[PDB]
Amino acid sequence: TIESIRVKNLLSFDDVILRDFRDINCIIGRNNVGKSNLLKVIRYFYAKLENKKVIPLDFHTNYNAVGEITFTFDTTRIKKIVTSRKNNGRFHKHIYNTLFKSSSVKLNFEELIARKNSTNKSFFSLTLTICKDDSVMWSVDDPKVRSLLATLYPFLYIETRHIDLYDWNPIWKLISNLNSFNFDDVDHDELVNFLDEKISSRKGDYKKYIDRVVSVIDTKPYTYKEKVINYIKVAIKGDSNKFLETLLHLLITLTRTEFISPIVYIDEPEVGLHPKLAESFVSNLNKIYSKFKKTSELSGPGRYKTPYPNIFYSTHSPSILKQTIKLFGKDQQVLHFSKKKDGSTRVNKINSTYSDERFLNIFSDNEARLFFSEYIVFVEGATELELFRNLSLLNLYPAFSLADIYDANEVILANINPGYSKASIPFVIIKDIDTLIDYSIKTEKFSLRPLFEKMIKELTKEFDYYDTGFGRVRKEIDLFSDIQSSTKKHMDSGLFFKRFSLHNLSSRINKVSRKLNRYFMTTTIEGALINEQSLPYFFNWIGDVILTQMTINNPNPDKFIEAMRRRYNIKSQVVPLFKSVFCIGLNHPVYSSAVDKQALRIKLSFLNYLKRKVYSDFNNEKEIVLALRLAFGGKTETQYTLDKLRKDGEAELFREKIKNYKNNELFFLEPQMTKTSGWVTTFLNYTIEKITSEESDDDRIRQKLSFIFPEIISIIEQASSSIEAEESSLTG
Amino acid sequence: TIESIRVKNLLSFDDVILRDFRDINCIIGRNNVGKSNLLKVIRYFYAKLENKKVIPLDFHTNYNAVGEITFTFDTTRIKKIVTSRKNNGRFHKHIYNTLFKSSSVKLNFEELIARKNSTNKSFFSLTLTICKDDSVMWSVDDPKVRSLLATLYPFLYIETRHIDLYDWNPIWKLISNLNSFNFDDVDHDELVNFLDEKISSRKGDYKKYIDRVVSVIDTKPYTYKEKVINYIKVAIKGDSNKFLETLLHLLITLTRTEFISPIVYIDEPEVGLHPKLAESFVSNLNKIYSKFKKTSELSGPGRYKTPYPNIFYSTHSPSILKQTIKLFGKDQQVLHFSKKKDGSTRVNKINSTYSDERFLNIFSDNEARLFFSEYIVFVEGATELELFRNLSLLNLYPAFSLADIYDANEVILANINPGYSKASIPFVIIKDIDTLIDYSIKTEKFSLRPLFEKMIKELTKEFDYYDTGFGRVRKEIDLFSDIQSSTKKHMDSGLFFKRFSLHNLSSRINKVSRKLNRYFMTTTIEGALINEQSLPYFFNWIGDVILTQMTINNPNPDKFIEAMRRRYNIKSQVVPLFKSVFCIGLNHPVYSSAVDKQALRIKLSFLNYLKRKVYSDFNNEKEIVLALRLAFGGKTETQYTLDKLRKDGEAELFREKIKNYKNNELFFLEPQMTKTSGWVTTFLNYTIEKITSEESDDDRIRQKLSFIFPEIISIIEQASSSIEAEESSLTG
Amino acid sequence: ILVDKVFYEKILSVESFKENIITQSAIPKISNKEVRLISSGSKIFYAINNTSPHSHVQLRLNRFFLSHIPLNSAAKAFVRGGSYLKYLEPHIYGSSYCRLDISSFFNNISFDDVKQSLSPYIKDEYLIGTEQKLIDAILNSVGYESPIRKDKGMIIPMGFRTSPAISNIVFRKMDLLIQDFCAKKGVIYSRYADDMLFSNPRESKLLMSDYFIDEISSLLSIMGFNINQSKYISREKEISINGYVIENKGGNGSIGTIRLSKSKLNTVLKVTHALAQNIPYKNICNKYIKVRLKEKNIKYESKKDEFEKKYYRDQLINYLGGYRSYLISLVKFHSEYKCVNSDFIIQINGILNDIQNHIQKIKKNRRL
DNA sequence: CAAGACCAATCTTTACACTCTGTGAGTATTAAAGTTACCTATAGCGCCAAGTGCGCAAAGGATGAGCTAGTTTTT
Repeated sequence: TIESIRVKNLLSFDDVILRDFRDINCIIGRNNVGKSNLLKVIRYFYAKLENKKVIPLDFHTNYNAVGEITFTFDTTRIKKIVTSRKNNGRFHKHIYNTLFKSSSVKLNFEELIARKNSTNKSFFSLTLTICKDDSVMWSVDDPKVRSLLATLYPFLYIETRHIDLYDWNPIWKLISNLNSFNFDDVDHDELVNFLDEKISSRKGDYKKYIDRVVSVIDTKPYTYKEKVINYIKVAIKGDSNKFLETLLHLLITLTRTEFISPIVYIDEPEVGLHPKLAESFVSNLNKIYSKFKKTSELSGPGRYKTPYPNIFYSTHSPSILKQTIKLFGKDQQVLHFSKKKDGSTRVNKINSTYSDERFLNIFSDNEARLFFSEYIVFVEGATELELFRNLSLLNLYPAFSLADIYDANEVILANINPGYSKASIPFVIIKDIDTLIDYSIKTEKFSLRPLFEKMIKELTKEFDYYDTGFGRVRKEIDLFSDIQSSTKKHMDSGLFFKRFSLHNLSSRINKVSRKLNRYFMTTTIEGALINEQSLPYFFNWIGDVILTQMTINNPNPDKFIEAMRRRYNIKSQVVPLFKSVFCIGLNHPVYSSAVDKQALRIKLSFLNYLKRKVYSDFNNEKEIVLALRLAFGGKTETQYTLDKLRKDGEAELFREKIKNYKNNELFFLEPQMTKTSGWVTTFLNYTIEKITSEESDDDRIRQKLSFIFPEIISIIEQASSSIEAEESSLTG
Repeated sequence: TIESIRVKNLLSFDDVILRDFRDINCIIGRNNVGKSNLLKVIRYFYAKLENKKVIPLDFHTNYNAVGEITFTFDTTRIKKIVTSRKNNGRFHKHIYNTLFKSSSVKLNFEELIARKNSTNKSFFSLTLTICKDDSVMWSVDDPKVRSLLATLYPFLYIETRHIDLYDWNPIWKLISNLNSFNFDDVDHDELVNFLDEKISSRKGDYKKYIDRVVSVIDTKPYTYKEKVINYIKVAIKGDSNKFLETLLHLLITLTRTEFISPIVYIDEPEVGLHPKLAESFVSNLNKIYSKFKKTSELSGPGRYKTPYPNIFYSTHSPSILKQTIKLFGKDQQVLHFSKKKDGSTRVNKINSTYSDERFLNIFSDNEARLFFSEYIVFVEGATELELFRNLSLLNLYPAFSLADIYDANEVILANINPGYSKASIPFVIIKDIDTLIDYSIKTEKFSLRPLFEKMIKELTKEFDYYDTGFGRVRKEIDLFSDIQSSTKKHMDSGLFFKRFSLHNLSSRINKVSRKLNRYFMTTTIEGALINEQSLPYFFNWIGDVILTQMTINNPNPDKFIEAMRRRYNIKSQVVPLFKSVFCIGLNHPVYSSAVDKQALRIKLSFLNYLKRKVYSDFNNEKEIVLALRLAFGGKTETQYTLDKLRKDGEAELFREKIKNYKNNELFFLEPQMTKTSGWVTTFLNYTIEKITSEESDDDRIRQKLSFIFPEIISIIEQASSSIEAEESSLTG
Repeated sequence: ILVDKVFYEKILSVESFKENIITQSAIPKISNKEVRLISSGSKIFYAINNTSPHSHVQLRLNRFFLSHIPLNSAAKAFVRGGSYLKYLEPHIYGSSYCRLDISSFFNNISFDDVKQSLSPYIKDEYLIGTEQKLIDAILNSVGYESPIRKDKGMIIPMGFRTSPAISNIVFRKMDLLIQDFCAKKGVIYSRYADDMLFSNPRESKLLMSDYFIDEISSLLSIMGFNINQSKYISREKEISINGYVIENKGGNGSIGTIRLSKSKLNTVLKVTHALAQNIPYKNICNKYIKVRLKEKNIKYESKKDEFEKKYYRDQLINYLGGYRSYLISLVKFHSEYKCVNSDFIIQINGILNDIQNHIQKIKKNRRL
């Protein structure tokens, strides 16, 4: 029923407004002070409605003199009920004396008809003002109106942490308020006579006992509520999670044949509960909600069209949020509090309605965890997860550990729609330059993918006036259209670019798209992992893998090594010896000193042979890097993968040489060549260990990491700077 | 440093033994009564150690007469400290006379030297017995031993749900008992004189003031602990989550220079906390733990080799478990309580150490959620998630909603190792028959995958004696080994089977592998979704899609429809008209009555044309099902898909006909034809809604669903029966 | 904030007065040669030269000094986040409306009050030797001696840049006093520049009585301000303020509505009608918009000419885009507060659609 | 015309002087430690020297190019 709550200059609120209340309104956030202040404001307003003496609230700033609390009630159902010719009770006529009479006698005969269109809504506004000298003022100077509003829209507050399970006062109050019987017609004497006749060895014995008890227990007479409570207790057969479930179920069941719509606030429903217990609680609430719904074909006795009461609950558990989003759907909303730069509570709505049914069905804990984050990094592949979640790398940057990295697709991004919740949850979308520009070998021209066209259309804004810093960007947009053909020349048979470096184009795209919270990496993640400055570390890691992982297959190492040395040549036939001697094994047994020396000599000879072969077969320190990058399922320069080149039929010599290298000395790396194998983590750990062994100070290691890895370190630094800039707001 | 705790016949324990404790022991489970009973047992034991009068615990059963609590202490470091010739002190000699005196005077001169002084670990066992008449007895009749054990191994308990932030008694207790200073050498008179000298206008004023105050406030003298607390308070410069963090940090820091090893228990560390707050708490604890570690090259001042105290956690949050698993690694363990058939608490260890670094780095909230489950269903593809997580399907079966479904590969399954916690968390692994047997067209023979060989080897059990009923398993294994060749015949050009049906073999392998918690489906998920009995529903769903999703592209529907009817033939050229008139759109505009009638007529004509072509081109009505389930990325009978058939170059006519159907008429269905598109959810919802409309009773609709979908309903029923069998044990 | 001696050297005067510190010379005031006498009606606007030391000091004062001193929420003008719609919104809950105007708001601000108001935020010390104080040096860049009235001292000119912030800061105690007076009477008060709007939700004749205006005058007499009696408006159930109509009859807990009259939208409707009637752009940009390209600056550096059809077209597009932005602001205000009549919403939606269609047609015709 | 109603915060507390160690009758009578303060600041557009500037606003090639700027309120 309540549709608007407005607070001005009170506690931690400067000017806050809340509207659009659903049935299952949910509140999450990191600023618990704001939630506590909102609860205090609501309780203070409802206490002042009942004429109770309480301490006035404090002001946010002393440069003002007033504090306002405004409530709007949707008095539509009551207006329809009261103003009907079929209703002639005392209560209806009394209601049409303080709610809909003052605002109707001032109208005329042409607008009263227009107010009965069966599509309009009637609102009642009540404002409470607190002055500087602790004075309370109301917009309506009539206590009867306040009493009627209080008795028509009760407020119930439940605390789950500090709850007394032995007290059932809320249950009794809810039962007494939601009744349709007049208990005053029951004759006390008749009931006493009935009981006395029921239990008696002589007529008139229970009456004498009751009279004797009353003659000495003489106290104040029972009130009406006490009498109805006693009658309910004598009528029923019996007297943390169970209490709350009973409260909610009773509230839903009783509020079906009455025009009283309570509002219930629940604080932390998941205190001391198993996650399955919370899920079952939400599911039971949803089932009770759906049992009493009469929509379209669903009809019959026991099904009603009465509106349900509004429910507010604050939680810190993703399970309850997940269940609420999956089950209720259109009948729920999520509120986020946060803070401001100078310090002031905010209120924002987080999108929680998804059109796609698959997304709702496959909804899991990660999606709910995305809600409880202050910075989200969206990535597409599974290698970005392996890189950005490294424990050793995150140890040196205690600012990027506060972000959450999520694998998102185009449809997933569309369904989530992070743009709606932008000021509450900052985010960055990291993609590749392949999604925008596509290059071909046969026809030496670029092409623009539809995502680039959509971004250009979004950036191009019409129906606008002139701005100084607006035309230049548009010019760049035009330049992007000029990249429609963009004829370029490729050397080494479509393997490299003679000119037109993609770095400048990527930088310009990033500068343009920074307003849309997007970042386009120049190359793939593994492209940044292995580059010209990290090749020595990659070679050292390969050498360490050879030294450690490779073990003698035969249980006796000395005899096998001697036989293979006397059988195969140590220099010309080194490759067959390495293939037939050393194998990859999890266990690494320790051999004899002579055996260890022989194995070390063989490994050193193999390392020297492979180093000489790779340095001789390939020219400069630019083809080895490309060969390694293309071997681990990647692409470089021309945006062509190893598999794509075979389909396109180009660079036969390069592919043949790579295939020869794969079916030769580098045969132990074949399992790690596949994507999502685990080489990224091992390489990162080895590099971190080497650098922290070489350099002692915690700043020199970070500087060397930045030197070796410019791109990922730049991304991490930018994200950390953004988080630190917005740290004062998203922190409890 | 306790090693073993044994409880027999007390509260809810029959015979429970806990050993192999680590530093970060974590306790999870559904049976909170068991955790409460364990805490009560520990507190009772430590209260009886200190000679406190408390109520004895109750018995699990009255058919016994004793209840025993056994504690084992690892007295290895203390023995090394005391027995050294360098340490000459009162406390060391007293400890030797109390602990290691009786057990050492009964040994000869051979066991003491070179047999108990090299690597042995010393243990001390203490037993407490409660009789039927509420009598308490000890295995060692010496109060001095109990006092020394209590003062050497203190126990601390922290409750976070009800914690007072204004009380710092645990902090002062930890500070007072972890110091190496003798405070009895600070004379009162000299300190009073110093204070008087520091602040005085006339000499002696402060001393006279103190004497006058003491002469009036004369009470009992300070104890030693009060004096040391006052000295600490005057020395320091000042005095829920913060309190716990301070306690843990003080405990870690102050024990680095003492031989006292406390034991700490913490209940609900995450009550009323943001998930980020709990993660930060665990991270800070880990950082402080790693700061004071002196291992291998890590040395220097401030780093120690002193063992860390034992910490126990009682949590219901997956975030804390995830952080503990990721950070600590090999220095943590996970405990699961559960119940028994007749009702009794158990204790089991859940595997939490992983040898794969990628798995640890990619560890997320779903893996932690897998811990808090009572039935796990492991699947490979993403379509199984879309099928088993459907809300409408789970609405009719309120027993499969208590199980959690997870996507795991072979490496993920190996890392998780569900078989270790088999008795605590039942699980089922669902796979396809293609993972065991591979069929070929060019060569008429089956082949067995390495997984099948591993399963056969595991089933085969050498080093065994004869047992009735075990020879059948051997016969089945022999048949599986000998079916390697299994010459057969394929009709329809390598498309069907002569008579194999792949059903008897699947049933036999399921019966054999039921002991390994595995189930092999006869066909894939799409095969089970659309079968010979689901053709009418699939056709109705396609017709509904045509009726709803297809809309007029032109803004004016009447003019466009009239132009296309006067331009294209209504019967012979119906396909071009449908392609150039109706398009898929998210929004469905409402047209005029004549326009709606014309659109309905066109749609009916298109439906008639498609059904006539379908029933004319194919006759046996089984090739229709084959084409439908093969176009949706599936394989049938021969285990072949589009790509596999194209590579094999077989069934040219069938592939050409399917391509013609896809690119000629069903052009609109193409986007809903790729893997992970969302057609499963829509089809399931439409079918369930139709059957609900047709049949009202729940039994009738369940029977109809079982008839339409045999395999998935059978799987759900089997899982539900398994859950119901173990429901009593795995429920608090 | 507390500005000290070092703050004026590294923030307030980085390169404009950096040479007057080492030389130990007092900072001069603004001479009569650095200002203009732009006149419009019976008003005088004091402009300042762009290439002057004081203009950059004014920019720095606005950006770093006169943006952190707290204000009062009753001021809806010259502040970050304020608007005229926010000035009219709180009064939708009232049944009686009253309007007041301050006479010569920027000319009656005594410089002593300005000096006293900024005193707590500037520490008491000496900037240039024992001759000039920091407060006086700062104030020398925000004041001008009017030559029209030689008897008067240094005043705050209307045409400067720091004037609105100083006016808001100085007129803070008056806002507090008026708000405290109105709170006890249950009257909603808002202020925009020098216009005060009062709303009464209860059924009373307080806003139509001489007592209210007498009390407001008595409160304003502390600082010497006055209110002109020629702009005194007091009505019930409806009020029009510069084309903004606020209507609320109300008996108890009623919410009013805000709309715009047809006279407010007359010019845009005339422009749309002329454009749809194929009237040439020559007679549209000079008769309705009143934008003219004078012959004194008709491409003074270019004799090519023949560019009128582009200048007029883009000026018309800018005018239509500005009016569209104004209507969009009104729609956003309605969305955020829900106090606009539905029929007016339909009318403005139709007008926005018509304007967008006309802009598209103009662009297409220009392309063709 | 003249008028009572003349903001909040300006850092925060705390406390006897004496010669006498228990007592004090000025014509107009706070102040010194502790403990935090905090602001805080950077390119139309491009270029080379990489921000402290210079040049140009025709390309381009160092001074022909060439060129405008929205609504409303206060006022």
